[PDB]
Amino acid sequence: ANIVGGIEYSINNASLCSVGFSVTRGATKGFVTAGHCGTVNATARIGGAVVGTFAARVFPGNDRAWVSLTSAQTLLPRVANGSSFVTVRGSTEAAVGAAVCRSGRTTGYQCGTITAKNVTANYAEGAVRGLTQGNACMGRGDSGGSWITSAGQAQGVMSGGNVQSNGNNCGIPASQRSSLFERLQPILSQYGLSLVTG
Ligand SMILES: *[B]([O])([O])[C]([N]C(=O)[C]1[C][C][C]N1C(=O)[C]([C])[N]C(=O)OC([C])([C])[C])[C]([C])[C]
Repeated sequence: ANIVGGIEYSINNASLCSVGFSVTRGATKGFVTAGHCGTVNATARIGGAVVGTFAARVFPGNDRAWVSLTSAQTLLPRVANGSSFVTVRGSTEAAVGAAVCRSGRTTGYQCGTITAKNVTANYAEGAVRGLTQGNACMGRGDSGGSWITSAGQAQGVMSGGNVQSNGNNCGIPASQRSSLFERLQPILSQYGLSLVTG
């Protein structure tokens, strides 16, 4: 499969999440995603085929994971934006007030701005701390997907937020959305990964 930020993948033939970013760990290919999407060794499938397994994750506390892929996967430095693509150029962290977009299998590519950093989400499973908050909308299924600036600086992966009864926060004003992402920097250093760029 071609690995691109934002696309759908399933875990153990049950849950759906979105790919965050293609990365490598020495000769191993992989992608970063949300830790709540799977447990270590869960099987990831893309378009019905097995592409790899969860190699490590932390959730709750943090919300991060990486999936190691088979050699036959093609890693690409890109995030989906409809039929088009945003090129991944690096991981400079943007500041509060910067504009950012996110991509995932449920609401597609949505943009907004970063409104706060170091937020704690109190999930049923336990608190997740240190998340960055943006106001781009999102929905169930977007978890694990990419958060990137138009300039190509990868920011983090979708963790969670205030979904409404219709499964997303797109029907409420940006001023009322809380869409939280796990910062990418700590995930790359915690697992020794390098981002694929173009
Ligand atoms: B994702 O799996 O596609 C999904 N994320 C998701 O449901 C996460 C994982 C644990 C719970 N959670 C939430 O967003 C919870 C539902 N939201 C929540 O607690 O909002 C607060 C504002 C109260 C933190 C998808 C990204 C929505």
